[PDB]
Amino acid sequence: YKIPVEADFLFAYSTVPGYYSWRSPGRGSWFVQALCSILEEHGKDLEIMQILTRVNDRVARHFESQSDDPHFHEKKQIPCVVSMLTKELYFSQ
Amino acid sequence: KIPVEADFLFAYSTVPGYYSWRSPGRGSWFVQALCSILEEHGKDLEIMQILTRVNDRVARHFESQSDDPHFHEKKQIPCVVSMLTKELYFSQ
Amino acid sequence: TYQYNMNFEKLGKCIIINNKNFDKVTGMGVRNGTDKDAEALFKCFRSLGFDVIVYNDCSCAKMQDLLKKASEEDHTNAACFACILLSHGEENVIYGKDGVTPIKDLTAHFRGDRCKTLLEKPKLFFIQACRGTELDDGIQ
Amino acid sequence: YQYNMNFEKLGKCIIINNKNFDKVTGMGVRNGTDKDAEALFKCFRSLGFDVIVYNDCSCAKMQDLLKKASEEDHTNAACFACILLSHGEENVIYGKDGVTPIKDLTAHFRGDRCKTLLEKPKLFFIQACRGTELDDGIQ
Amino acid sequence: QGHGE
Amino acid sequence: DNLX
Amino acid sequence: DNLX
Repeated sequence: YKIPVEADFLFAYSTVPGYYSWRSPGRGSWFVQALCSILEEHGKDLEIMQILTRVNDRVARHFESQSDDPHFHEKKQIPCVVSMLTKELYFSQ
Repeated sequence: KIPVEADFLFAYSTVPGYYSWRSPGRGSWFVQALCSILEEHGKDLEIMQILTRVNDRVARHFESQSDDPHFHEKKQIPCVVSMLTKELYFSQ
Repeated sequence: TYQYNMNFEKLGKCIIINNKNFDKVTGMGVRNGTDKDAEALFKCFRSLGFDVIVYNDCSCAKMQDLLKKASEEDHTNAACFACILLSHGEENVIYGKDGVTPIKDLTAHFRGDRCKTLLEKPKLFFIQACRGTELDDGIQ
Repeated sequence: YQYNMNFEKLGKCIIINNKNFDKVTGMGVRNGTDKDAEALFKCFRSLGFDVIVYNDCSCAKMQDLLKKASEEDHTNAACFACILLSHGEENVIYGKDGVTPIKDLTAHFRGDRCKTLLEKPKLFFIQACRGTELDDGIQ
Repeated sequence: QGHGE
Repeated sequence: DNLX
Repeated sequence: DNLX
């Protein structure tokens, strides 16, 4: 008849553990770009995991870093979702 | 190009730093729950739905027992980490 | 059922911490582009129906304090809680202008036993920050 | 918006069931684990996974097992699955002979280290401790 | 697949 | 119960 | 692009 003190948390990280996170001085961080984009189209009709999953794919397939320095050139990124949620989350009705 | 770390999914039995319970007679809570859910929806629910229902089952239908007051009536919540880029269904 | 009960007076609070400038001492640079993220996030979340609040160039203690008080506010009338952290970071840590602080200590303020008014309610944290120095060269 | 599951094989499933550990590790017998294993062997089987179980594996064994699997040809597989049942701590699992970083076990399946699983879900289910903290619940 | 509130 |  |  109790609930875990750690339950119902969800962490949507821009990148996986141990890696850098990319951000465009001009367009903003990739993850945020992605997130907003998706949220604008489906924020009110898709479940949170569906939304974030599509954000992962978007970040992963739509971005590649550009840099004069070849060490930081053509590198990729993949967000990381941590769910402790115990239900489906919808931002509507 | 694909992120070398993309499309991975880690379904842990407990959150980082915490303990993970296991009944010596019925098996661990996480596996008990994961099985009872997969056995009924494994073929009709997306992986995240499955694992979210498992989270709720490990969080509500379980509570530790031990003659030690320090380990009596403890709780547990699994932890899902998705780097997937699509919905996953075990069928079709 | 299987869906978080979303029938409350309000959807909830959305706290945005836009960290763009850092004391020279931290060795961290200006996060150009963060204002755009913060702007797009604020609009987005306001759009969902969240009560958006944006703080800027937050000191470590300010971030800790800001969140603690939020966990003490009355959440009874909200369906959930959301916080977005935009800043520098290393594994398990996020930078304040001040320096470095554990993400766990930031979020712990809202654990079941510490923020009862959000108990059984979803607590989301979107985090734009680094978690180390590895790079993904990708494949194919 | 959906992982393509149209392959002749759903995929391989490695279930590692560590019950007994070396007296040196200090860890005790994980009773009921065999119940979990068998229970999992059926679920994942029913799902369509060609599952195989390994008992009381050494850390090396667990490494070789996952290494080799990754080096297998998953061209006709939809995905891959791996279940680890054992003693564990933050970021690591126990082998009957010690502890090994979970990263090493899983890294083997990165896109640049297993082409045949590129763009295909790689699933890891891990039942084990991650520390020594307890959750006292509320209300 | 079908997912619906 | 036991701990893992 | 920069790093965060």
